Amino acid sequence: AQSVPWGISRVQAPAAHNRGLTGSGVKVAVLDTGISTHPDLNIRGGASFVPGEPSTQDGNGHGTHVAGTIAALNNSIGVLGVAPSAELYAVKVLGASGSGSVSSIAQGLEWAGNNGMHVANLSLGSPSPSATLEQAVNSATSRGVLVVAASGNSGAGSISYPARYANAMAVGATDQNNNRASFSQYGAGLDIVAPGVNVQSTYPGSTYASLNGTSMATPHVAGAAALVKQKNPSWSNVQIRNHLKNTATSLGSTNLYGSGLVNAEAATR
Ligand SMILES: [Ca+2]
Ligand code: NA
Repeated sequence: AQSVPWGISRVQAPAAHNRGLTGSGVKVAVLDTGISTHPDLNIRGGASFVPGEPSTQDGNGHGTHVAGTIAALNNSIGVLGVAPSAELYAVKVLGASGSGSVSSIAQGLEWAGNNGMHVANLSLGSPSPSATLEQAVNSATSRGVLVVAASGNSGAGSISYPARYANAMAVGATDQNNNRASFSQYGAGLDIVAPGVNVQSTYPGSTYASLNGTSMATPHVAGAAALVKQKNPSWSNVQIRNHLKNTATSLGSTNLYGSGLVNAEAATR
């Protein structure tokens, strides 16, 4: 039996699926620790920029979990992504320890724009800026990618980079009541929020696990973007981003929540 995680329901993804919108034909790059092969995932391809570790698969689990929130397959097992037909690409920019360099992340963003990705999910960040990172976000954006990135885990009232850059779409995390999660960074530059507490998804070893993080919020919006792209395949990154913000459920306090809670039903009418 397939379980629908509470966050997938809360963002109303199944309403999109019932309109025939599942992310089919939309290329989504997951810039993370890798993506493990898993019965409940379809990984179309990818690249690695982490020296000395295998170019495929995920020795941490983070990237596999994130991938499943975007695109766990719609079937009779496991979980269900926001965009279960999305074409997933595993772009390994963090090593098994879960950290990477500005270099590798930039190399991943270059790869994404050069390979025609429509959406790049970056469940990663740091509080401090980097011109190399900034230039890489701008690059992916220029080449047509919608860059979606986590606000960060510190709980404080500035958001992390690359999320904080204008051309990245910054995502914070809500809890099961839609209140800001205690670890969810907030402040100037936040675009939107999504579920990020007790988020069950795919994990290496053919299993499933629940995680807390802004890294778990992010893929809800990356998947919503894929839904909107399928419905409107000529729209730009910016048009998709703006539509997602405009159709979000306002939660007030934009310093905490940006434009509010991502709403896949409202985004795909
Ligand atoms: Ca499934
Ligand atoms: Na931003």
